[PDB]
Amino acid sequence: AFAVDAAKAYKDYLASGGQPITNCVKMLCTHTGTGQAITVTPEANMDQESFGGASCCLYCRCHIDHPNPKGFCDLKGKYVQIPTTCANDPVGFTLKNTVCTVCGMWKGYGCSCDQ
Amino acid sequence: SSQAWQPGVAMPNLYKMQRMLLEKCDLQNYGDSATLPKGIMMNVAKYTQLCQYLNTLTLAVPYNMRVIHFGAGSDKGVAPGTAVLRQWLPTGTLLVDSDLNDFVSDADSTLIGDCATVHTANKWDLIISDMYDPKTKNVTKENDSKEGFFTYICGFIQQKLALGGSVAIKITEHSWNADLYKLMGHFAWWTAFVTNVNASSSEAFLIGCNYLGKPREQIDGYVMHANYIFWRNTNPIQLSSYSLFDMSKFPLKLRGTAVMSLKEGQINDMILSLLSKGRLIIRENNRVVISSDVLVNNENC
Ligand SMILES: CSC[C@H]1O[C@@H](n2cnc3c(N)ncnc32)[C@H](O)[C@@H]1O
Ligand SMILES: [Zn+2]
Ligand SMILES: [Zn+2]
Repeated sequence: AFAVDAAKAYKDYLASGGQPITNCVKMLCTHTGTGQAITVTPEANMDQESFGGASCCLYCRCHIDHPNPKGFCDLKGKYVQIPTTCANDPVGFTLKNTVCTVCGMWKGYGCSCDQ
Repeated sequence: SSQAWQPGVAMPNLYKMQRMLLEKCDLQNYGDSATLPKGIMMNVAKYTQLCQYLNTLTLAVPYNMRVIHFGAGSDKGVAPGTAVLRQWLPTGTLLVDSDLNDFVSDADSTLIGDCATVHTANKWDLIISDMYDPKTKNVTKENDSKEGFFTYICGFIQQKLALGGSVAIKITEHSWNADLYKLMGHFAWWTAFVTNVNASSSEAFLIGCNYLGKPREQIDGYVMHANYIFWRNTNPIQLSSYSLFDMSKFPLKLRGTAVMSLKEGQINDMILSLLSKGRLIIRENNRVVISSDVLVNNENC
């Protein structure tokens, strides 16, 4: 009953003061987009950066299997929007946060479905 | 000039018509660096300007478009150029990329290995190559036409580029091939494009626009590369990242260009005219199927 828990590893690594994963691929864009979290094309608004999805996925970047049971990746081949205040660590951001299944914004970073 | 607000500079037609001798490339703003927008990698900026320039040509853009991208890896293990290509290309475009070394990609499918191992059943609407071996930047050796992956690319274009399709193949002073230049004569139009963010380098993208599958002009590849270097040697290009700040018109317009399957005999002058205008793609519309040849070796004593 053993699989490696890379998500926990990275979180503990960050908490100890580890340098976040670099070389996430930031895109040029207008920054006038919808601001939803994971999109088929860059959608940053004025308070986000847009990144190549694969380069921001912990599993992709670590060459490890995806926790999805069919191995599918949520980010690869799409673009993830990251709050500019978190753009220093896009992998950490996508790991630690969650997309609202209703409006497609990051819970706590655009999702206003609790009003 | 006004060049600084463009994404780059294309080889003026007058230089293409010369008959120069190959000289060493000595760039005036050698060593200069463009100031990149905060946090943007050189290869994102370089591919964006390449794509901004391609927007000005007459590319065929069919439904079910297929694009193959060689040399897509980086020493960072990611694929910045693939990410820009997928941003640029219409949503749903089939994007395959490849490199000698492993990398993680946003492409629909990635093949790792030497490009000569790569085979595809289907034809392609656009071929992009950033393949480059830095050991060619040897200023102490004669500068001869190179083979290697350039030999692969020439055969790949002739065998698997759809009529009406286009290519952009990165070259440098030392990384070039005479037959590739000659093959540019098989497109309705061609140029060598230098991006403004990398204008201090002898890099350019050899662009062939709308493939005709036959000589439209006869081009001597050794002379043409000498013409290109002569252009670079006498036309300093001001480093510029101005065009990176205007992304409003960046995505490639899905033109829904027509695709027909046709046999050799059916290609009349009317067809060739439409191919030349970016109004027609000739290939099968079958499944995209790719593979990579793997050499098997048993190292056990
Ligand atoms: C973007 S830097 C140039 C890239 O081209 C790749 N490359 C160079 N020569 C070949 C080749 N023969 N086949 C595949 N990729 C190549 C290198 O591995 C590097 O990632
Ligand atoms: Zn992934
Ligand atoms: Zn919501």
